[PDB]
Amino acid sequence: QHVVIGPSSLIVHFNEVIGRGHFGCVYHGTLLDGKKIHCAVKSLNRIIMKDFSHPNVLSLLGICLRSPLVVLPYMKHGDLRNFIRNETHNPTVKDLIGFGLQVAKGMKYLASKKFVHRDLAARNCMLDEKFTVKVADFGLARDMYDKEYYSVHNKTGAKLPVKWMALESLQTQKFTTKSDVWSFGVLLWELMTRGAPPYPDVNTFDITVYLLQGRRLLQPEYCPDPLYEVMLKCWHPKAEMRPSFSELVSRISAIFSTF
Ligand SMILES: O=C1NCc2c(-c3cc(F)cc4[nH]ncc34)c[nH]c21
Repeated sequence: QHVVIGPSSLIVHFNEVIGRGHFGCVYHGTLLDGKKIHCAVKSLNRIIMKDFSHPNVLSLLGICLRSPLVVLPYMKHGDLRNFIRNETHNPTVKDLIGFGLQVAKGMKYLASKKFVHRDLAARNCMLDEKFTVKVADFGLARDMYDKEYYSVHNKTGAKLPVKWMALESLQTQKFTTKSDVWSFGVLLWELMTRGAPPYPDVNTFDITVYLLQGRRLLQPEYCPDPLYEVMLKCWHPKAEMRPSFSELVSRISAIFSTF
């Protein structure tokens, strides 16, 4: 109720598409809070986060009752994967570790709230005008945009990002903060390669036996040795043996501080 935005306080620029998802489009929007704000509007045309508040977590501006609409802050620099892949951008190894640290802090907050993300990947993190990373694609903002990285379970209907998933998640379809810890390691490997696709020579069926063989993503050329050790710990076959997000924040901030 205290999340509701009056239709007169919002303009959805339906001709200005930010992105096309499975459950609906994200459009540019104008919102009157009495300041006029540029925002992003998620339509749920096919078919809790209000209490979440952390600088590295995507916040909910509100919902427009009126097709239901989800009003979110606007992210000037879009998703993290396309930002780092853009050949005209010049991030340094420090900028990239800085991004990883920011994601670890947002995930540390979410894990404390006992919230399991289930789809942590560089494509699911956003960058605002201050280059503040916001973990996104969760709660009311959850959706599938890049369908080539997902298998839809023919029984549950669950979207499964096979190449970001923990070995136990691939075997059971069960997701925990520790399987989110595994995806964080793949996300750090995405940062260090500037958005290369993970396991390009391994097809989605051969991935389980690949991981069972103790095989893992290889060290990217400009990845510092301690940061690769941090990735390797995220990918231990035993969920309990993996670091917590609190331990990842401490380890990564110490690596970031050596620069
Ligand atoms: O291709 C894309 N699909 C969705 C999307 C977003 C996005 C999602 C979101 F939940 C909030 C947002 N605020 N500003 C942008 C934005 C940016 N780019 C793309």
